[PDB]
Amino acid sequence: APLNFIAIGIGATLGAWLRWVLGLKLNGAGWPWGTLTANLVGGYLIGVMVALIASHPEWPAWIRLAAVTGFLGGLTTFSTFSAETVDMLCRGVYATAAAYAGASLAGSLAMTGLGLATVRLLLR
Amino acid sequence: LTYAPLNFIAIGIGATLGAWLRWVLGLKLNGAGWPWGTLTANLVGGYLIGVMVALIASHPEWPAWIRLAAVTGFLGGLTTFSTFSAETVDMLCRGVYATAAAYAGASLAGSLAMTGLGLATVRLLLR
Amino acid sequence: VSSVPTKLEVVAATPTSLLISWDAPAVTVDHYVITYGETGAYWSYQEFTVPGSKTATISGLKPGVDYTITVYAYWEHMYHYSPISINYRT
Amino acid sequence: SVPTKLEVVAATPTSLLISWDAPAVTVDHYVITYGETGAYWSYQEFTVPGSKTATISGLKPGVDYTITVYAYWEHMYHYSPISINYRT
Ligand SMILES: [Hg+2]
Ligand SMILES: [Hg+2]
Repeated sequence: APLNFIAIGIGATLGAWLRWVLGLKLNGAGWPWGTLTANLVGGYLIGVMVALIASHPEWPAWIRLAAVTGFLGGLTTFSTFSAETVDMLCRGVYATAAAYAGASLAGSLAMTGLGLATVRLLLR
Repeated sequence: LTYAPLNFIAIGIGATLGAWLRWVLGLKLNGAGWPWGTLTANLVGGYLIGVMVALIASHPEWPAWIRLAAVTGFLGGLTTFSTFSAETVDMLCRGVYATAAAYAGASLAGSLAMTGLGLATVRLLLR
Repeated sequence: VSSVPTKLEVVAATPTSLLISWDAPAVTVDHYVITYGETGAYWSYQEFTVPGSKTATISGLKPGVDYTITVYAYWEHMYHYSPISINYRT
Repeated sequence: SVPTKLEVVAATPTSLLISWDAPAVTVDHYVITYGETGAYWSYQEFTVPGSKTATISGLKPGVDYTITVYAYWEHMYHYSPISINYRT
């Protein structure tokens, strides 16, 4: 449907902007905070969002599409992350790369757990 | 200039295009058991960003809007860590740790690889 | 936070195999994920996907072992209604 | 071929002073990357902005180090680096 392409595009654009802004304010090549920040904040909120959308499967399409598929899809990035990690590898700093990759991976997974948990907690 | 109105537009456009493509891919290819549409987008994205980075170092002269729209927009919206994370956790929660590990390794090693091949593709085709 | 694939039945022919069937009218289900493993020992868990049909078959089980089968009813990717599980020994 | 030239001006056997001159183009920051030429797991790194001189510490004396300066103009994009092999 055409509403949906719009729902996504809006969220995607908002998230993408926020990520980019974060990336200006926080992000060096040595250790990319702005990226990780966005990826983790994103990881958290998607845990929340998923818990809310299972518990209310009645809600209309545009919400999940705009929140999750749009906003959180644009707020977060694997592309940038990958390029930054490879950058580190290429620089020779394998420790750092591993660190950034573990941070980014473990972190996001954790966040998503705490985001799920925060909702399961606050509906009991 | 780094905070200009053309730039917010450049990003928003690419971000929206990427996000759409990802979502379409995610309809056409992806189940909860193993999310291809996601991985496809994340890997295709991983590849192209390798390309894009090699082209933008080799031509640092180009104008801002290109990198912002291609990379920060399109490849930022085409790819997702959020979705990926949620899908992996989903697996973990299901109890299928093998699968989860697989999907996480795929998604991680894959994207890294792709980015290497994307860089390599450009270094190769500019000898 | 409520019950799904309502009505879940398990025939257990063979100590290596198992036949699940359910009846899950409204709500809609996009697909089910069947998840089965030796209770607890989580790396052993395997899984397969069935669409909006209503019967599955599991093979290659270890005999005399405590298995746990779960049916997760997903309506549109990453979202699923509360599952039903069955514990049984082969 | 960026931060051009690039050289080492300092002593102690545990420390080292790099300096360069990198007018046009524009650099957002430099990343200095150093380790014992051989073992790649030893390599460490730090970041300096658009200034033009750095200082490395906590080196093992009499050891073959390899310093690289990467000149980044915009987060993930950098002009080709310069390296130096130096014994402390
Ligand atoms: Hg590099
Ligand atoms: Hg689940």
